[PDB]
Amino acid sequence: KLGLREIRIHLCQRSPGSQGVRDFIEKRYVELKKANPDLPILIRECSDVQPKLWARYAFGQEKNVSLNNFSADQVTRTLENVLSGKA
Amino acid sequence: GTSVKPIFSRDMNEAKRRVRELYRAWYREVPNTVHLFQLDISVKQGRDKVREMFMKNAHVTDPRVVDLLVIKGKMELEETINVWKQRTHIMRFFHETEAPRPTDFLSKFYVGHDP
Amino acid sequence: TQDTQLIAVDEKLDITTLTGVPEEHIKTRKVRIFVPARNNMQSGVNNTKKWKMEFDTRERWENPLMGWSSTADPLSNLVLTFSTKEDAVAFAEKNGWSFDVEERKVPKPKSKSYGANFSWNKRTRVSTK
Amino acid sequence: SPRFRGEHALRRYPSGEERCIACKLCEAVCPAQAITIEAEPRADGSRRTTRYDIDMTKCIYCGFCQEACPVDAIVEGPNFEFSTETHEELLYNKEKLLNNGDKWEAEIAANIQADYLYR
Amino acid sequence: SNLIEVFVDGQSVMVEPGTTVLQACEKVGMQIPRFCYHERLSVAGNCRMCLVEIEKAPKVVAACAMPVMKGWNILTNSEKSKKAREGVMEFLLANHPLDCPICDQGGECDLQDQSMMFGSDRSRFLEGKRAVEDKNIGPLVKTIMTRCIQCTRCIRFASEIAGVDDLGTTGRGNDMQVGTYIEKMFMSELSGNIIDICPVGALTSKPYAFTARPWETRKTESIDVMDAVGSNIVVSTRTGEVMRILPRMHEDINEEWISDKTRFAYDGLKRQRLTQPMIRNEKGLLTYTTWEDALSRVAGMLQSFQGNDVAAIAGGLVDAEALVALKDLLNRVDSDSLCTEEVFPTAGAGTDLRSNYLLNTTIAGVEEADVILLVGTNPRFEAPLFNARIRKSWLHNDLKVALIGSPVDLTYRYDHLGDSPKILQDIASGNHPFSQILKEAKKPMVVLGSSALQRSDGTAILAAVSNIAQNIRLSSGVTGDWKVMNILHRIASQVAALDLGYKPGVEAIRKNPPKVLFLLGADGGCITRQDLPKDCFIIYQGHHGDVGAPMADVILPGAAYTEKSATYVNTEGRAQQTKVAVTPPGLAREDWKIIRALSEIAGMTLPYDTLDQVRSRLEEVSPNLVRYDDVEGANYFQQANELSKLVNQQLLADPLVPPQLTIKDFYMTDSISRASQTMAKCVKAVTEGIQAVEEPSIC
Amino acid sequence: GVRTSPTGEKVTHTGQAYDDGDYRRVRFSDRQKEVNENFAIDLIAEQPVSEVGSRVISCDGGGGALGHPRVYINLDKETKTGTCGYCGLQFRQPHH
Amino acid sequence: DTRPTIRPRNDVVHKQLSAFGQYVAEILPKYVQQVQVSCFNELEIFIHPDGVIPVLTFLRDHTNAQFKSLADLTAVDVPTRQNRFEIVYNLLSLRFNSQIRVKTYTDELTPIESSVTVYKAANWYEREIWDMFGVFFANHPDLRRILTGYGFEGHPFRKDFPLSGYVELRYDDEVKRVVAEPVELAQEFRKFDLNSPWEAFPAYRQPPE
Amino acid sequence: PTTKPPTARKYIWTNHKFNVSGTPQQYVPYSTTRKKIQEWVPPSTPYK
Ligand code: SF4
Ligand code: SF4
Ligand code: SF4
Ligand code: SF4
Ligand code: FES
Ligand SMILES: [K+]
Ligand SMILES: [Zn+2]
Repeated sequence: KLGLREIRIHLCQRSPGSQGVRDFIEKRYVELKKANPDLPILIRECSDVQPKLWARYAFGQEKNVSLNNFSADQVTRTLENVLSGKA
Repeated sequence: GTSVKPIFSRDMNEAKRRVRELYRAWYREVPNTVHLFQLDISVKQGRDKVREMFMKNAHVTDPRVVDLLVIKGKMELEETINVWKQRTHIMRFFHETEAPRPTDFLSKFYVGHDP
Repeated sequence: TQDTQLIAVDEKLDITTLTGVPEEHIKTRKVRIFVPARNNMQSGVNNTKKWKMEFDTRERWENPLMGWSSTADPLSNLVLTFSTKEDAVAFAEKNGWSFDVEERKVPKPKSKSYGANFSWNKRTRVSTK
Repeated sequence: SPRFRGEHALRRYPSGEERCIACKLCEAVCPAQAITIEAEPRADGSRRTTRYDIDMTKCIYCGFCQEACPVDAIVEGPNFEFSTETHEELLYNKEKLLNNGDKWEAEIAANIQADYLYR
Repeated sequence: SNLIEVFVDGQSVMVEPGTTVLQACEKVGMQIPRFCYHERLSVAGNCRMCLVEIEKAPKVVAACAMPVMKGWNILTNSEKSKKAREGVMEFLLANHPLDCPICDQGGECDLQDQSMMFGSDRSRFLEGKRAVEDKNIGPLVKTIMTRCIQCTRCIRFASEIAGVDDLGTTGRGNDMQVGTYIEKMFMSELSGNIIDICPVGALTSKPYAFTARPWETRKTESIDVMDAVGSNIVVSTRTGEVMRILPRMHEDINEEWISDKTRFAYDGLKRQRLTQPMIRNEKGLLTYTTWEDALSRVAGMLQSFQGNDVAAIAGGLVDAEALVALKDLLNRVDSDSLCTEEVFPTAGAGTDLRSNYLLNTTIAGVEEADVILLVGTNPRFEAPLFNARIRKSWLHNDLKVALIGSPVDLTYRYDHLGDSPKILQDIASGNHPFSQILKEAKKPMVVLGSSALQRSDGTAILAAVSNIAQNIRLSSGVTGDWKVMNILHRIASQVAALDLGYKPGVEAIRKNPPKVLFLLGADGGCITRQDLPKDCFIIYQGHHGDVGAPMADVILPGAAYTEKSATYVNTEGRAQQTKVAVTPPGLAREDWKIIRALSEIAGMTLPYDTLDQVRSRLEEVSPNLVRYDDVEGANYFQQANELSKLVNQQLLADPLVPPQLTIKDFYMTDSISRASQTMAKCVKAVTEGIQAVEEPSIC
Repeated sequence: GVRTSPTGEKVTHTGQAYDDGDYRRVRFSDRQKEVNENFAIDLIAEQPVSEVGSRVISCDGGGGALGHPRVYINLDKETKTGTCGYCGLQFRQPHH
Repeated sequence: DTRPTIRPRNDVVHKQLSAFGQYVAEILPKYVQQVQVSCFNELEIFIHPDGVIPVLTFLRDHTNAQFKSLADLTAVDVPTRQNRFEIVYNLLSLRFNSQIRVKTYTDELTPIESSVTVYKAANWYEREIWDMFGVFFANHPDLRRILTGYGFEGHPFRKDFPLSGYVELRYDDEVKRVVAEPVELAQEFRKFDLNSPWEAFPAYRQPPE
Repeated sequence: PTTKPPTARKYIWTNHKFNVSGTPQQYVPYSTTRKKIQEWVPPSTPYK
């Protein structure tokens, strides 16, 4: 089983490479959380880190979609792509 | 900064050259050394132990370093040839008395806090 | 500025194969580069000016006899001193030792005034002297 | 001579209480690190060593311990005939050393009585 | 432009105007000898050793108090200064007692060392020395007052960094004695620090008293885990044993002090320890057994039982490496009930946004704020170093605190706003007068204690304070970088546990009763065998067997915080690491290696196999758990605020009562503290009078 | 004096005595466990408490240079006695 | 005398040594980097490593130097420097009744021209330097270990080599031969950090960086 | 000692012992200090 357990977003605070995800999170993150209140979206940020997405699936599986330099629309389109499959 | 004068070898090619006949000088006398020192071990395990010692020093990629082991091995050959090392010194290469330290993580966790 | 059959030796210094250290004590040891903090009991600072190199501690059991603190790690009392972090951090991997480095803690300058002890308004006025 | 350095011993005051107050000066100055000391608050207050071991096979008999001692507690007695058959019998602890102090006291007291003025 | 220029020993030095001579000398590197002058405390002048000669000036000035001006050549090594130093020390050593062989300060005594460097080599004092009767100030502080030099460092510390005024100087002349006149214990969370500031052996530590010598102990830096402040300490170890925990210097986290629970708690690490695995026999009695048998039994129950019937209530003292190792193990079993004893409100953003659960404004930021608001917390005991920082900011910056919890002693003086939780809503609406104060304050600060969140209405309180921050954030009186909302935690493994993704609180365990519950260092006793379903498998991996040990079957001896190279995150977000001071006793092993070895036996072997590997895995889960000694500033407070607007939880009439109101319950908090013997004397001392704590203390 | 242990072994003044289940006992068989009998903890108690009519005293352990370094004890607290740290001899002001 | 404890200081020797120090410095500016006379009238000459042979030859053969006896040849291992090893020469001039110190520098991997040609006494001193520290010397006749046991690993006097060593010895009865094992001390060497945190000598106060 | 006997004190032995090496009266070295780590005592109660 690969049902969605948690989504981890690692973004840099000021790096232009992680600028796009910052544009996403101020606007669209709240609406995403209202859609999946049970889903633990993790936004553990850092400094000088390549903006990446970790998606923990059931039975201990983790995908490593990397949203480097992705714009806010790109970040959102990656998100619904990951959670499009309920399993 | 990136350039410093060498020991004997100007690059890896001649440094590797000085390794080869050192291995040659180490291959030939192993049966003679075994005969000389009344080695319990046969000739065969003598030859690959020379091979294995030469093998473990393979990651070296610096002409100055390779010269240092080359000259150091030469002294080791010299010490062995003119009966300067006794049986105990020769048997030191064969780690016999000490028990095999296991390599799996589970065994290490069972025996102690060794990382 | 020295013509002594100079050749390009770009690759990093790897003298580890010559120091004679056994294989165990060359990877599984994590050295620490740090400026020792002043002994809080004292107030002098003459022991916090040189970078120190030390090896992580290991098992220390008790003898079946009277019971000293036995050990089996030779790299237990080895402490090295370096005058600059760069020299210290360079000696680690040159000898081939995994390291972690802690930056020097400089006591920040604090403005101190004796007249503040007796302040007309501020609560810094002391009640005893 | 009265200055002779031999088997070690801990002496005690004329009252009976030991002289060692566990300042670890003897352990700190021992050139061969043959001294091991562990101290702990005694039941009555004033506290002494709970472990005072001298490694007589590691000792160099330099006498530095008896100089460092500010209370003349650890001294090197006049005995030099404590040869033993087993290595472990040499490794003295507090009890054996205290026994030596209660055995060679009649001699060590006189030696320091004749030599204290020189020091 | 203001920088005036001075000549320290002739060499030109640029100094800020108002700088004392002593700091100017320190700029070159020369350290003027001193006794009374401690950098943190005020400047007094009783020392008289900081005396130095100013060029073309006939009078020797006191470098501890004289502010320099234009063109001064501070002749540090001038002859007149050297004669002055010898004279002053001659007076100091005139009446000092001959206690060096029996004084604990021996080997690290400033009076001893300064005598070797700046002092004569004999004495010309053929008189009778003075003797002063000893005083008792508690079962923690050795007081041999005959050795005191009246530097008044202890007096200054008590009245400045401690806040309690009980240490003073009585009498005049040579007969003047520093003490407390009427017999009374000097008790505070920072009481033990007077041992450090005292330059002589007049004030030393009773628990460690004359058990070791400074030249023979090996000092190992580490991070304290007793509290959530994460104070840096120097654990001194000799012959594989722990004697002293000395404070380190960080200038941000703990300055130069530690709490008493931080200092006098090593005795707990040597009592009531778990050293061998335990499995219940045919009579259900935990007996000694090998590691393989213990791991085999746990692995079998873990393999057979999967899904959500496996859980893990991680304790408050665990490390980040152990937390992630258990997280990975139970994730491979599909268990997502990784719980922690501390209950943080999961409603709204919860653990998602890092800014929700943090001291965003950092500890050092307290000295910059002007108005603080503590909500339902007692920082004097929940985080003693944080309270000291508040007092330090209170003293100098004239910062005005304000409390909404119960009226408790906080050293400084606050203005109680009532203990009713409804006060929070009034401030949000602006009806309460303090709401206006928060608008005018340039850098307002709001701190909510994690103990308040332990209540049933924790979500409502969090929503209330977040509305408080929003109300004053909309007003432009606050700067952009100023982070108002702040959460002060109590247990150590809470920021790290919540950062990793552990579900805050324990509600998932009772709402979905598991049968393979993993008690990882859990000792708060939040979950018992009754709430768990019948025939529950309990695995305890602690170091002390206090509460979580008896209610288990497969006890696994773990490693203490002084026996592992862990990664603890303080309540401000800084992720610091400890170092192995001494190996765990007996057969007890490191926590993360235990879980990794258990996973290998169970079949689902974890990827990481070394400390670097698990730390790298820690980086993958949260990159800020590797950035040691670096506060990774969070953001998106508005997004957390908007989510808290969703759902509606109402307040209650129960007043905000902190769990610790007085000193007596500050001592007995955690497993190490509970198992400690020296700590039991302290709680015994504060409960009854002085007569119950005294020993023949002489050396 | 010396107290015997329940297992039948003399207990040293430090309180050391091997447990019944302790394996490190075979050494003592066919030998003798060295222990001193003059327990300094006890012998110091028999010393009479000296009474002097002065606020402070000077104790050197007797013998001058042969004793411990000279210390000065403050016999002011009439509740209890003042004991020299080095040697343990007590002193007391007679009703001050 | 007003200094019954302070060791008397000679200025005439200081002037003579200083004058000779300038003399040698001008003679061979190709290698002499810096020269200093210590407070207790001892002269040290800091040469470049390539000048090991020419400088020694000049001091040995010049009519105004005649330093014709190598007292000892040792090195000081200072890890904090780029060239950790620091080879030191000590020469004595019988004709002029004076001693000189000639010191070079060398990293781990660099060969030094053996002074066996100039001073045949250096021959055995060279082997000790290589054995204790690891400094290889080119053109040495019989460069080999001199003090350490046969088949010894590492160089003991290096500051990064533990005092107790890596291997101890024991007679193993199973093989009926003395064998080597990893070291296991009955009592570990109790290291003593006994450096006072208070400045000792203001004269050598290194300026801050 | 007949002309000048040494000063007499209580702790001084009244019977000299020769070298007791070899005979079953030797000195066997042993630890003079107590234990350091107190093992947690399991509860004998049958729990549950
Ligand atoms: S005489 Fe022996 S015990 Fe005393 S200091 Fe010297 S080596 Fe140590
Ligand atoms: S020097 Fe004397 S008083 Fe100090 S510890 Fe040693 S025996 Fe005891
Ligand atoms: S405080 Fe202790 S060490 Fe310092 S001078 Fe006084 S007795 Fe000596
Ligand atoms: S007790 Fe210590 S800190 Fe207090 S005045 Fe005396 S010397 Fe200073
Ligand atoms: S330092 Fe200024 S008087 Fe003590
Ligand atoms: K002190
Ligand atoms: Zn006395």
